[PDB]
Amino acid sequence: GAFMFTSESVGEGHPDKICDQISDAVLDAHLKQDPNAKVACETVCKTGMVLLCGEITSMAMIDYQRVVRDTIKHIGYDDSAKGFDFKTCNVLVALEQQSPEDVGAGDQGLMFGYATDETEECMPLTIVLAHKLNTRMADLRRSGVLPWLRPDSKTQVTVQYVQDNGAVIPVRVHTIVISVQHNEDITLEAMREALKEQVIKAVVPAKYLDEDTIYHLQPSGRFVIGGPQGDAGVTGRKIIVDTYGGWGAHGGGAFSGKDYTKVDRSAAYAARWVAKSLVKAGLCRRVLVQVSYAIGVAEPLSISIFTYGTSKKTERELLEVVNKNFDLRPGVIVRDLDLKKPIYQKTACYGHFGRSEFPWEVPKKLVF
Amino acid sequence: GAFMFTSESVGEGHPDKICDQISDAVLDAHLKQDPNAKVACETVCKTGMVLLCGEITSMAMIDYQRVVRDTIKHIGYDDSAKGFDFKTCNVLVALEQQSPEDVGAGDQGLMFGYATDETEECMPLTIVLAHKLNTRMADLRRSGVLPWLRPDSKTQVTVQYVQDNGAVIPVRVHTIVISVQHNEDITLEAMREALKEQVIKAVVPAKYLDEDTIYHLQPSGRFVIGGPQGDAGVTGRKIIVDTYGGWGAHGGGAFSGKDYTKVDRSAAYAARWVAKSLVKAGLCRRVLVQVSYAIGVAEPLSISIFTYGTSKKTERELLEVVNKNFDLRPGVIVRDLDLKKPIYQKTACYGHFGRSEFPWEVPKKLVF
Amino acid sequence: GAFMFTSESVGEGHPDKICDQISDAVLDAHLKQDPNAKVACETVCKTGMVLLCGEITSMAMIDYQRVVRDTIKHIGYDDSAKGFDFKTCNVLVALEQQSPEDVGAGDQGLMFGYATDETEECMPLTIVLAHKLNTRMADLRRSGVLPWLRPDSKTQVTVQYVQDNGAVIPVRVHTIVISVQHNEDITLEAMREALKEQVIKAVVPAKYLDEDTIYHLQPSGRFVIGGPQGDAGVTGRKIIVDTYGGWGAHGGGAFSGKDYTKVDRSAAYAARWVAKSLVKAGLCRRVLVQVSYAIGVAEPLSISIFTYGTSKKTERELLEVVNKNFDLRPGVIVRDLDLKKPIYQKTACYGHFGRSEFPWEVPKKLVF
Amino acid sequence: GAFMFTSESVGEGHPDKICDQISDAVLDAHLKQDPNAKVACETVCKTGMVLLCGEITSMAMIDYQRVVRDTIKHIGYDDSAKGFDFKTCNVLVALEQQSPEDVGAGDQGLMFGYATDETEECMPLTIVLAHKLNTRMADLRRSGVLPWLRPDSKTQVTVQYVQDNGAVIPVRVHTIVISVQHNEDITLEAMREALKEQVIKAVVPAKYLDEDTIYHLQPSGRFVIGGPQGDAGVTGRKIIVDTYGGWGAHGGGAFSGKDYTKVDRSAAYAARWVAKSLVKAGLCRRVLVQVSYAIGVAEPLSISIFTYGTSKKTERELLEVVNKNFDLRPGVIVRDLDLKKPIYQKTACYGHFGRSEFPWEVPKKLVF
Ligand SMILES: Nc1ncnc2c1ncn2[C@@H]1O[C@H](COP(=O)(O)OP(=O)(O)OP(=O)(O)O)[C@@H](O)[C@H]1O
Ligand SMILES: Nc1ncnc2c1ncn2[C@@H]1O[C@H](COP(=O)(O)OP(=O)(O)OP(=O)(O)O)[C@@H](O)[C@H]1O
Ligand code: MET
Ligand code: MET
Ligand SMILES: [K+]
Ligand SMILES: [K+]
Ligand SMILES: [K+]
Ligand SMILES: [K+]
Ligand SMILES: [Mg+2]
Ligand SMILES: [Mg+2]
Ligand SMILES: [Mg+2]
Ligand SMILES: [Mg+2]
Ligand SMILES: [Mg+2]
Ligand SMILES: [Mg+2]
Repeated sequence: GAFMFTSESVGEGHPDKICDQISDAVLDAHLKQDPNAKVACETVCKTGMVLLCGEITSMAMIDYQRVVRDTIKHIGYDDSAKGFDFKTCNVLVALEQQSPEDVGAGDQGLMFGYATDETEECMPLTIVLAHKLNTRMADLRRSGVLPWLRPDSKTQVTVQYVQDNGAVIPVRVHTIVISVQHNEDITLEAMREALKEQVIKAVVPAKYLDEDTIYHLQPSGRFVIGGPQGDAGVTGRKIIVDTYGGWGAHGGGAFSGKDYTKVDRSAAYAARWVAKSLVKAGLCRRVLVQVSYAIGVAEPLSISIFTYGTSKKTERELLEVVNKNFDLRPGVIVRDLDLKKPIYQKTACYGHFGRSEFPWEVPKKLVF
Repeated sequence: GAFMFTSESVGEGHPDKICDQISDAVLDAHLKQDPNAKVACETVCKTGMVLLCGEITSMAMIDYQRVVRDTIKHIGYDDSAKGFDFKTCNVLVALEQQSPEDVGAGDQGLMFGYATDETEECMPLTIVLAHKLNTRMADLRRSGVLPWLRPDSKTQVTVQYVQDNGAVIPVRVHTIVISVQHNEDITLEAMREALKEQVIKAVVPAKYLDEDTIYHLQPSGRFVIGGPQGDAGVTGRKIIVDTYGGWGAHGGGAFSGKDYTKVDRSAAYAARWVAKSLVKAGLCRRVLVQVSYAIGVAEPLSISIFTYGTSKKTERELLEVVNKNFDLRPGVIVRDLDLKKPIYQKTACYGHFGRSEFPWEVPKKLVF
Repeated sequence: GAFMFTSESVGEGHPDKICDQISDAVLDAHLKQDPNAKVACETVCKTGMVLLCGEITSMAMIDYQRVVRDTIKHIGYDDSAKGFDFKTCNVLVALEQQSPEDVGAGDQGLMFGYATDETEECMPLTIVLAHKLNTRMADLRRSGVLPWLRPDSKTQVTVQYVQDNGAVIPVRVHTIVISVQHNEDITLEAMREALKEQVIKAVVPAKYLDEDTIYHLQPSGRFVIGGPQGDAGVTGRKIIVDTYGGWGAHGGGAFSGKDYTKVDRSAAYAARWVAKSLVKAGLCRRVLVQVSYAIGVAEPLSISIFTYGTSKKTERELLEVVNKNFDLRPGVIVRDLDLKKPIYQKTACYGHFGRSEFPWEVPKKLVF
Repeated sequence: GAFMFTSESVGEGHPDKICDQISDAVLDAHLKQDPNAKVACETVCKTGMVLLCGEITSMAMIDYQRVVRDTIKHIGYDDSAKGFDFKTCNVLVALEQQSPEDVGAGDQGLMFGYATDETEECMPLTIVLAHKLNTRMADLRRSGVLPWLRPDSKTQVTVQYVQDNGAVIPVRVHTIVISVQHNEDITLEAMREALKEQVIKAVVPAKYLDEDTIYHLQPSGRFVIGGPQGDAGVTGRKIIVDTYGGWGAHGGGAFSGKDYTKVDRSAAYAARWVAKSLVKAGLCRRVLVQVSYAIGVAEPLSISIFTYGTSKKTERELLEVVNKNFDLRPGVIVRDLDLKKPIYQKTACYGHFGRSEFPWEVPKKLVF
């Protein structure tokens, strides 16, 4: 039942993603000394100018200059011409820091969860490839293979699909668009060649690459001193690339900069968890689990499972499977998923869902 | 086939929405003197401090201090204690301004469109009510009826649904959460009373209000000097409340601050247009139209119509209906929808979809 | 030998003076936990926006948000309309903080010292009155006597003089100009009356007030919401009001924000010390002691005493008196004057010279 | 009657001087299109971040981005590593601009004027050399002779003097300290050599250079990426280097950023004018003319001439000479000195007094 889809992703150098990382870096820096630290911060950046804002109630001694500059360094901004230098950029800290199981969900909410068997990650091929494409570029950048490669990049992958008496089966990569920052001493012809052979063909399964597959490598020509500027960088502005690439559903809640007590993050992770567990357990080929919460109440206020006719069990058979295998209460979520651990920075880029190294990405057994 | 859903919305005073409005205000200010003005700007705010960033190629003389301060005034920030005063706030303008039908879509893209017959607006009841709830508060604020009401507010509406051999029929409002800024001389008991009788019951259809409907009015107590700080307001960070409240699909593209030449805005409007037209023409009760574009190409690169079994015509009968009634090329979109007109500021709050006063909200005939 | 002179001073609310205080407040906050803390910081402010910049090598835990906001509170900025509220203003900290007798003067330098017997403070009458005028207003403000009085103020005092076979004898106050911020509920007539009776006549010696003395109280009319804005506030920009009101000599070195290791502060204090000691010891009625240093060298590189023919001893009689009573080496200065003590904030306003509560203002014995 | 003196100066790259220039650049940009433009602005900078503040009532169309960036370019900040790049730095404009002979002096004031015959410029040798030292470095920088030389520099000159039955005769240059920013590819040994032979010895008269003269060239080692940060540059913070290097007297008034209607600038210029005219006319070898003004009154409120016994005429013979040759009223000053002309930027660096190219530096005839 043919249709096509497109998804995107951005590198660690993207203005918005730098803020997402810095914000989560500050979250990590607190969890390491106080796992109960209340973090609520965000970052704004604009050409060698980083503004750290936020309200964080914690009891740990942190050098914000150090955590911000170290994060910028990690990203690859050490030289001037790159559009950012951790040693010279302005780090204005306007941060306010205080000191002092059946909890109860804060703020009325509605979190979504999604999973599909089109890839081993249980994530849309389009977004998976989009992320992996950026990931590979960072590898070649940090390894030395492609020393002209710079931190800021953007990726878009559009794949042609076809339904199947249930749902979504990828057929081939229709077109790929990739833009990456770079050094001056490297020709546009050499860049486009390396992007096709060393990055695209080194991550995209042969089955999907075609003789007609369209490539748009460095479409706008050069992107040298571009760097993280883009008029300004902000936290929580890359909401769709952090999730399913426009495939599931999204209420609008941002992750980065918020601790484990905010249902926007925790519950979203939990919903992904059960979604991935369901398909992994063969109970369905594609699911959209919807978990609702009521302010004050701990136990979820109605969870809905949305298979697209890919399950044999039948919604409200699968719900009991979830109700017998999962305890989606806020407090239990953080305990079961180990959400007091400082893994948030690595979650701030290349997507929150998909990578198996995260607790919520490890499928639960599911006793049926 | 019961399930519940929740959606939210924010008032004109919300930090993020202030930036969305200011950014669009600058867009309007340019279109009035140069309908071909290229606008690409964004705003950042934090307690009496507004930063205007952006690259705009236009040929019009604009007083940015005036357009920013006037917008803050319109919102209702004229006094000190409110958290913003257009006469005293810092307006730092870092804006860069230059001077000099079958066009061709910029940037590979994938826009979504959605519409449902559960309301006359052809929008989800949950988000419609959420918007109207905030709208009413602004009315009572500007009329004088509720003079304690201040600009910043947040609304959440969760409605219980039930499918119907096709899709989505609202049953009742399960719970409503509303928070609004306010003056000091007004008791929490009087506020909660006015919110229930004068705002909620004055906008929510009797059919949906219940004896069990849960109300959470000013849950966190007092919201006095809670003016636009919310730890830095930003443009394009309220992506879901500007669209369908998490009901359709969203690629992640922001509207505010971008002119009519960016497919992220125009094409999204166009997709909503055809979606609304389809249901209005009786061709379906709920649609998710998906329009894809290819960088360089003008004519859309595959449009998909997604009814949920609510149409009798059958997808790929409805597609020809769309292909015979619509010309979704970028240039034609702006011409047909009159996208060179300065209506963007009023679009920057209370949702981009739903209100009939916008071109894309006027259903096309559809000759079948 | 008649001539006239004018001097000025500003209140604790003056934008520049707020920065001078905040900068010294941060210096005090470090000395209390590490008397060897290396402080080099400055502040910038602009309508509810404070920027703390600087490089300080210390080993003490300081809450910059607390030291900045507490300083703004002390000044009297607690309400909105005053142009500053310590609870709501933006405190952007871009501060960089590290951790780890015959020393030797840093930076080639030339410090000046001045003293005259026209007042018990051994300071020019014009500047003394200018300072005391602002001091009194702060008292009436903090006591409650004049509750309409606000933090920001400016004072100018012009006195008619006459030489005397040696130098400078004040005759009468020619004119007085005073401007002070204020609350709305207070008439311009009542303000000008209180300024003349309760502040001017309560500080200016009867001998100097005349029937012709000109008064300019609140010349520019109102100064309500003025507050610390004045387009921006800066540290080290009120160099002359911090010293002798334009009577001695000034190389241009700023005090506030610099620790005791900078000869600009320490040596300037030392030079004032010897100047005051000389006149107090009857060795002269007016002196301008000039102390020069050489980078690397500890012992002063030539000290010059400049009496205006008011001494009977004779320059190079008085120099030996200084060389036998004083050891102006940097390290000795800080030890003798107790410059590791946190008294710098109170030094940041109303003048560095004149007030006896400071070590350098206590005359040394002088054995001749 | 031996004594020594020291003075300093800074290059066009010094943070404070950049702001002084930018502020005056904005003043020039207005005078060219509206000679009656009311300008009152100031600048703040910090590592690729320039903030333009101010209130200017004018009727001219100015591109502040252009005037700020052009000024930074002129200074020599075009590359990244230099600590500033006019093409990439953040120019935040928070400027507010409106549109619409016997005048009368604004604000009670007291301006000083000074002149000495120790040099042809009628300025202290110490400050003259200090300025010329920086000037020469800019020449070698812009010519190409010393291509490693960068914009930011600081100079200090200490000369040994001796009185002479009247006053001040320079004997020799005791020591010279000069620090200048530089490129990486240049040894500290080569820099110090070029500073002594090509800059110092090319500007300092043979008569003053000695075999004992002490040189401190690049004392602190390397000054590479030391571009304009210096922990925030500011306008009006280099008050003494803009005048007499600590030789005359200074009330504290800043020049840069203020138009010709502010007595702080105009009257100060006028006072220098008469001082220079007096010595040039042989009426004295050293003068300190003091001109006082009264708010509202046009005609100066008492002018005092202070010779140090170097005049044969006798104070109150010279006063009539001034009263018969000069009309120091504000309005007349601007007319006679042509103060509506855009020459203020070149006045913003290397000193306001001394250079003959300025109106106030052209001695008036003086008919006696
Ligand atoms: N000077 C400008 N002219 C036109 N568009 C601009 C300009 N500056 C920024 N933009 C923006 O870029 C968006 C569309 O194109 P594009 O996606 O190529 O930008 P980017 O710089 O690549 O952004 P990102 O990393 O999110 O893609 C628009 O929404 C528009 O606001
Ligand atoms: N809008 C403006 N028009 C004219 N002058 C201004 C304006 N804004 C600020 N000023 C400044 O004030 C100076 C002269 O007058 P005045 O001393 O009354 O200012 P203030 O606001 O009182 O300053 P301070 O506290 O140092 O006196 C000038 O140098 C000028 O730069
Ligand atoms: C040649 S423009 C490329 C810039 C890139 N879109 C960015 O993220 O800023
Ligand atoms: C009526 S204007 C007075 C303001 C005052 N000069 C200040 O310091 O800002
Ligand atoms: K945007
Ligand atoms: K968002
Ligand atoms: K100034
Ligand atoms: K100064
Ligand atoms: Mg980008
Ligand atoms: Mg591009
Ligand atoms: Mg994007
Ligand atoms: Mg002031
Ligand atoms: Mg005034
Ligand atoms: Mg002043």
